[PDB]
Amino acid sequence: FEDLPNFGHIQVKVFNHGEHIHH
Repeated sequence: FEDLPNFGHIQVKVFNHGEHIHH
């Protein structure tokens, strides 16, 4: 990424953390 905010990282990573449900 370029420069995302604090919660901007979190709202994408939640998806990567899942990859089952919460895909």
